[PDB]
Formats: sequence, C-alpha cells, structure tokens
Amino acid sequence: LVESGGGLVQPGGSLRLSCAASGRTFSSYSMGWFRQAPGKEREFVVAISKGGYKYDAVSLEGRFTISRDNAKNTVYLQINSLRPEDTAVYYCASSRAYGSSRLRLADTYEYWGQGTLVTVSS
Repeated sequence: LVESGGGLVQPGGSLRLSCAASGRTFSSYSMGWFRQAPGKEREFVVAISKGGYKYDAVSLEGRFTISRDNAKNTVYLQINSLRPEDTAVYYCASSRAYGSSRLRLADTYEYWGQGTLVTVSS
C-alpha cells in the first residue's frame, strides 16, 4: 500500500489523500485510514467496506470522507475544513473483514502503507 498527497495546507481548506494497492486482490479488502499526530497515540480516521460503505470514527465530527476506485486499485481520503490538529502522519490499511465496528480497530487490519505527512498551519 502506498499513500500519497501529504503536504503543507492552510486551515479551513481541504485536502485529498490517496492510497494505491499493488496486485489483483484490491477489491477483496476493506480499507481504513488512521493517523499518528505528534504526541498522540494512533487514531482511527475512517474506513470503507468492500461494498463501499463508510465507517466513521466515534469522534471525528464528520470531516473525513472516503471513496474507492477498484479499477485503479485506489482509495481516497477527503479531509474538509482542515484544522491545525489534523497535522499528522496519515496511514491507509487493508483488511479482509466485512463492514462492521471491527473496521474501527487497528488490529483488524492486515497490511499498512508507509504513511504521508499532512501539516496544517497558518
């Protein structure tokens, strides 16, 4: 898995990240985004099931949405209304698990990318 799109962005703007997977088995995985902000433990961000259904983090205020394009082996994270506290390394992960509350847990996932840094600053 390879995440892309990180950079320096102004508060209030939006940013789209993507993650591309190798191989032929992309459609067989649910995909989840997590982040590691400086000085914090890993946080679940948002996930998408094999069928395309969104699973939101229990406290991230709806600002993070997700889509997948199976023909391109790619999943997308859209962050709206960026805040300084969104500064973090963002990771995407794959799991064979079906859509359920387990998609909000890191241990459910089998493969992880190397991450992409998002910095939000005025």
